[PDB]
Amino acid sequence: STHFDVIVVGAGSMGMAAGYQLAKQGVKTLLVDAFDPPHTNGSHHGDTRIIRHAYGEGREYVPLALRSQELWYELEKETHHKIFTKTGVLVFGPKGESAFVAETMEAAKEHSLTVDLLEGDEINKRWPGITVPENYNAIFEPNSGVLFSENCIRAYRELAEARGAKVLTHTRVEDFDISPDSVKIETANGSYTADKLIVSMGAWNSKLLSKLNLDIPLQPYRQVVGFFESDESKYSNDIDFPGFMVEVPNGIYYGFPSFGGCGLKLGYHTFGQKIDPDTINREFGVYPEDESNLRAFLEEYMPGANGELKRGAVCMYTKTLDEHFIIDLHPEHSNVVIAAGFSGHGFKFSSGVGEVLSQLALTGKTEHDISIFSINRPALKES
Ligand SMILES: *Cc1cc2c(cc1C)nc1c(=O)[nH]c(=O)nc-1n2C[C@H](O)[C@H](O)[C@H](O)COP(=O)(O)OP(=O)(O)OC[C@H]1O[C@@H](n2cnc3c(N)ncnc32)[C@H](O)[C@@H]1O
Ligand SMILES: [Cl-]
Ligand SMILES: [Cl-]
Repeated sequence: STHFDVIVVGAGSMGMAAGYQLAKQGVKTLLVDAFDPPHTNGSHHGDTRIIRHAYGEGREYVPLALRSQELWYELEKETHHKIFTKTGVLVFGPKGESAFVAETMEAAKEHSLTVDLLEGDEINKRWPGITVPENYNAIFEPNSGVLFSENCIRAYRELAEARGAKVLTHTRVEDFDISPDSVKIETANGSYTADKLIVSMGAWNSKLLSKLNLDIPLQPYRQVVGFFESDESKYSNDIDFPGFMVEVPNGIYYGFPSFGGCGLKLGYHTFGQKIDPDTINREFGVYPEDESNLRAFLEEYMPGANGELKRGAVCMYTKTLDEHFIIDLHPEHSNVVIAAGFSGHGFKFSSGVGEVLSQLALTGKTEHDISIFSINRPALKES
């Protein structure tokens, strides 16, 4: 077993980023993961992830989004792994009927973000492959884009390990023992202690936070994505087809241009199966909704991308009641940091969250404004 300065439980999107930030500073860190990140059992696989700046979930996310983007460019320069591609991100929906589109526009105004505003046929004309009604409007963000999530984690890990961070893989943490001046974790592979603890177990936060005497409503969701054979002359990243997140009458959908002919990737954001991370069925197609919900969108808005299903993936969201993250110190233990409930839209922020967690762990404070992610906020229902 062993003592460390800081122990990160759950070395995924947020945990690995935090580990890199801590290692960068010579802090002796131990990262423990139930698997070997990047892997396919958590919430970070599927190759790609969208990063937006003009934020429809709330203009208050923009600062963290912009910091995260600069950190993603810094990472790109530090590793041989591909990190980011500037595909741009298109957001559209029925004019005057999408709160999501409206807040994106408002967020762009408020932070002076570079965006293109277009409507109806202008959308169809600019991007062959997209067919929306004339009453639809859109906001395009040219400088945001796509992150290669597994590469990001792969890179952060290599860099952190090179700096002395230790990563104990295939080791599930089973319990916590917190004291006024130190922390302790129990695993089948042994116990470990440290001065500070960062808890970032993803979907498992919903099951294991009780071990830290925390009772926070968190619901894991089974969320699938599909890769479809597409008309490359319209949907390839090479011809500038963008990443997208749109709101139509029956929900919100997000997708990616085809990269090297992998096909257009699509996901249905507002619907998923309520599940438990330990019993979830990770095979794509076991629910008729998996493929049908995707094709229903494609046949209507992007017909040339409604070809054979090339690959399907199953992944998880961990939602809070207000769908805002939880990044804060444990209410009763200043030496414990919690990172949870990223509600299906937290990867783009993982670089910035890594920095935030590092600062909270080492100082109990952060230069970032994270009040909207407070663990004590009412809309969370925390006890
Ligand atoms: C699922 C999903 C999510 C998603 C997305 C598409 C899909 C299908 N597209 C996104 C996008 O385009 N843009 C964006 O910003 N986010 C998007 N997301 C959401 C994002 O992927 C998630 O918010 C993010 O991955 C959350 O990160 P977090 O770090 O919370 O989760 P993780 O990466 O799964 O890491 C948790 C790790 O902890 C380990 N673990 C679990 N239990 C234990 C125990 N007991 N002991 C030790 N380790 C444990 C896991 O193994 C995992 O590695
Ligand atoms: Cl995915
Ligand atoms: Cl999530």
